[PDB]
Amino acid sequence: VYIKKVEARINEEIERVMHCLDKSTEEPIVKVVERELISKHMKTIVEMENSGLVHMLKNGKTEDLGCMYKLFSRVPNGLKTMCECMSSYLREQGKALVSEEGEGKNPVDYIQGLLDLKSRFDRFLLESFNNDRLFKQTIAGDFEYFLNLNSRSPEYLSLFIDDKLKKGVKGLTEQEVETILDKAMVLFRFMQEKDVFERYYKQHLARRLLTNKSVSDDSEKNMISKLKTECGCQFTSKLEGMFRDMSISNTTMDEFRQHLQATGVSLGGVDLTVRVLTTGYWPTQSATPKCNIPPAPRHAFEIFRRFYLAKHSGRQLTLQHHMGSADLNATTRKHILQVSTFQMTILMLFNNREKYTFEEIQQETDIPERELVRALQSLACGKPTQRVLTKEPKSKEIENGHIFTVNDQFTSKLHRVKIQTVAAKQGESDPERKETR
Amino acid sequence: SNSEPNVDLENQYYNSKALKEDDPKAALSSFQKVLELEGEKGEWGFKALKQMIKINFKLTNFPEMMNRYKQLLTYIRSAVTRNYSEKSINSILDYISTSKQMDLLQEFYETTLEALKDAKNDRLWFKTNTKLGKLYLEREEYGKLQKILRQLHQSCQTDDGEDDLKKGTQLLEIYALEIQMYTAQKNNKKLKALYEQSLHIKSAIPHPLIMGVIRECGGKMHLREGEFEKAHTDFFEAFKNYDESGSPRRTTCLKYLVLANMLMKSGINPFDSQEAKPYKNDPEILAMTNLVSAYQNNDITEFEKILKTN
Amino acid sequence: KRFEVKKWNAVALWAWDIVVDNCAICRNHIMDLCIECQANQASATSEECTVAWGVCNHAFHFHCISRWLKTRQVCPLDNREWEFQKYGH
Ligand SMILES: [Zn+2]
Ligand SMILES: [Zn+2]
Ligand SMILES: [Zn+2]
Repeated sequence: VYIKKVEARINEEIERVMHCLDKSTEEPIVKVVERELISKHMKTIVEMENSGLVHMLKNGKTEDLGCMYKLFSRVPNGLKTMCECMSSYLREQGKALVSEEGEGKNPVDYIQGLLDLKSRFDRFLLESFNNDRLFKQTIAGDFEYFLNLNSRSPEYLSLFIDDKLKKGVKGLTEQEVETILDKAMVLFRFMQEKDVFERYYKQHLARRLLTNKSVSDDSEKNMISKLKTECGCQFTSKLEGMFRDMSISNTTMDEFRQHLQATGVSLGGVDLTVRVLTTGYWPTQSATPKCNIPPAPRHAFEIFRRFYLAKHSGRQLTLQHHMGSADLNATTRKHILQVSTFQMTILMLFNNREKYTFEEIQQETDIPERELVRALQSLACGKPTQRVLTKEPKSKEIENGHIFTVNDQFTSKLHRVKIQTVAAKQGESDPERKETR
Repeated sequence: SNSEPNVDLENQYYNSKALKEDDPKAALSSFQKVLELEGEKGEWGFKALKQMIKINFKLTNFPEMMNRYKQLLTYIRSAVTRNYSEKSINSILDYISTSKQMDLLQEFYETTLEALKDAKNDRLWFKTNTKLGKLYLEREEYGKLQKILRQLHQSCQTDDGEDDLKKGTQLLEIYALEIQMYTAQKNNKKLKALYEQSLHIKSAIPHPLIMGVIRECGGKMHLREGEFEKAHTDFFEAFKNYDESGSPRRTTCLKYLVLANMLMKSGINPFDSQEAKPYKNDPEILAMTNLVSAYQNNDITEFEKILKTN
Repeated sequence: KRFEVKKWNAVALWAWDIVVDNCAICRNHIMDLCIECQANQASATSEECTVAWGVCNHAFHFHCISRWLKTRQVCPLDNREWEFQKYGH
């Protein structure tokens, strides 16, 4: 209530001195009135912390901030300590929010709370400080200080932009998505160690493009525009090549569609959707194994490799298995299963002859190392009541002489039923985290 | 991870997909029943409307095809928001393009134009605009192609500014359509203006087909002025982008690039490895290889003989 | 059969060729010295002139690109900026 009293005292003093003492004594008197009162006010507001500068900003009193900015702008050295205490409160709020002790925090909620704080402070700045440059500089400098306290801060930003880009379920429209990306890059502007930032973003690009599609297909053009306007001739160039591969994949997709329409000498003339990428920008996905391929897909693969080496000549292709998917038509109804280019070989061998075991699939397959078990256990171990590959020796650990069978599982009446055992939790575990660091 | 989409809806959707091969009569009704039993939008119903559009276009059924496309356009805005919904209609737009009912093509285009405008999805609205712009560009139509460019440029206008940093994708899409357009009339004054406006504000993405066209325009402009290095450096990239894409202009600009490499008095074999053999032993390209081979050996008599021979 | 494959969405990767038989800056060979060095001996000290590889997978002599990189910087076979990815073969 003092700020209303001093403002009234100033108003009545200037009115009296300009009317009862015309245009004679107005300047020296008002100067004294502002000086000692504002010095009292500055000491009053900061240390009070009861409707004080910390408190009146914590509860969100828009009028109190507004009337104080218009009062402390008259006397010098007022906005200096005003921003100093505002920065100190932001430091205290930042430390209580960027606190690392304690495991079990949701990273998406952490950025959301941080971004809500940024929006709240921006709203206060616009409503009260009248977009003062000094206040903007102090909060910008402060945001550079309390954010880089952890070496994982760019990593947390990268996963958040991955969470916001994986699906736009929150904010189906585009107007707030544009603002949420603009605030994200503004937060990224006052951040150091940019090398680690994209190194996870590039990993997130691999994680979001090497899995099921239909995430945005349009918002990718927006990210790169923001990266182009933020960075220069750097890892954004790595993101450039990532985009070229998608362009080549679809151009070859329609180009292969025309050639499968021609037929005539088509060996494996079945439904194919083949994608073409470049190794220069996609990071190491895996060891790119060299397992076997079923005969019908083999003819399909032989067409594309022959075709891609004829009309796209000059470059040879390499075969790999730790990528892609398929739709296995099973057969009382005909329900198509799903295999992520992992169980194609094992199930194809079952079609040739049932009653196999671990020895059969490791001796007549040229199968890679332990990664086989993870692909193999995806159908038997840790399965709900939708098992498509059952065994007699029911156990957790994997044996050698154990027979595989098949169950109807009418509960999984889903026509195009899929076994999505992979991508259970995309969480960027430590072993890849340390090596990429 | 997993997520229950729906048990029954997927079943009848694919059951009717087995029925489209089996006398599509009463398969549309079964598809319609799936849509009615879906109620709110429907992911399986989105592909079902896509399949119905594909089936109806086979047996020349346009009236409800576009009416259900309007339902498909509305389905884009709510459930399948960004997703492959643009890939679905791009395939739908390419599938309509199969026939030659160009009146129905642009009725289908124009209905698409206003629907995407509603969702503020002008993001999907330029994609239809550029495909119509490229189609008009191929058939040398400029009456409505210009109107597309003006609307896209107005959408690119940030009120005070006429070009946006984030919308630089549309600047190149506008410029690329304008580049080949003014190539037809040989407008050097506009061609340089397009390239200059391009270079600075465009840079958001080097789309391979568009980037090669932009560089091909720059190489022509630079070599028409006299800058050998700049004219070099443009086809020096246009050949790269064309190779990745596969457009027939791969060899067309390569001939220009090889001549450009000669003009700068370069002492390095341009055919060495990127041309390799498919672009080093192509019949007319191989004739160009003999020229630069004579250029290296300074065989004036042999060079002139090849010039007169070919 | 009991299980039949209907659809497949394999991803095909590719890499450029190099045609390692002669570099394009000096036209002598991928190995066996360059135009700025001629002979093996005469102050070579185990021949400090090797093959350099770029990100675009092209190969030339170290000295040849060094004279190239001082004037221009654009890898005369492509339009990549010619990063440095290897030294020697
Ligand atoms: Zn050499
Ligand atoms: Zn040497
Ligand atoms: Zn190179």
